[PDB]
Amino acid sequence: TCIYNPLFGS
Amino acid sequence: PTEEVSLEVLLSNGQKVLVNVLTSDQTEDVLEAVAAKLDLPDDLIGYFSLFLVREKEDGAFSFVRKLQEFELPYVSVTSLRSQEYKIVLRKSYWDSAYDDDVMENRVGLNLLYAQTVSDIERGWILVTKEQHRQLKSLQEKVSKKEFLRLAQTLRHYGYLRFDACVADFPEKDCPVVVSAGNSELSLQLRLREGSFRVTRMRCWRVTSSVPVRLELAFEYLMSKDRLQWVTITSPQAIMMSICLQSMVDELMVKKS
Repeated sequence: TCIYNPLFGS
Repeated sequence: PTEEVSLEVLLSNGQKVLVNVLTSDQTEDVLEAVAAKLDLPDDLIGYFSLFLVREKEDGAFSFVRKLQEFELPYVSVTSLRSQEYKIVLRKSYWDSAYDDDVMENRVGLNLLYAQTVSDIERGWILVTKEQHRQLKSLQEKVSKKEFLRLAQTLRHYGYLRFDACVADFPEKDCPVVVSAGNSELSLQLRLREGSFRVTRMRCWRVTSSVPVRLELAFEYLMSKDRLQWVTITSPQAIMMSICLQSMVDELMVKKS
């Protein structure tokens, strides 16, 4: 579904 | 079927650039044709993209999408069956540092100048009375390097503004102005403001109704260990999503 953000959390 | 056509691509100031291409030419091919027509160096092509936009009565542009690699721009626009849609050439990077590369070339510089001027004219860029005086002076004086150097310091230089829409943060059906740039979404509540850092978005999703209405929802880290979905309802939801992706991409290239 929702595409994960590779930069998330940093 | 492969056949040759004339394509109008608009620049930021509304000047029309006409190129000869094939119906079966893809986005990159058309882009290259435009760049060739303008005498833009090959080494700057990667700094610009073609966008599909809708032109409103007042001449302002609502950005619909960035044309992808596999697309056939003639088909893309004609198949929409509306003369309101136009192909636009515009810079496609986010960090204004790249302006340095573009400004080394006269044609590149002209393009950047044109779009900055239009950004100010349409009220995307926020300036003070004094800055407005100076800017208005360089415009007459056309130094442009100095004009751009000034523009780079202006609020929301390098941001994309979207048409007024609504979001469910902080309250349901709140009217908002969204702008994307500098690795964030700026939400102006038209006045209070919010800044949603891209690095704090776990993901995003573009959704559409059924029994039209398009939404972009991102799952935002509102504080430590607390995730909350934020939903913006906008016909430009896809363009916003493309921007989020684009900003992330630029960050990946930079990080590497």
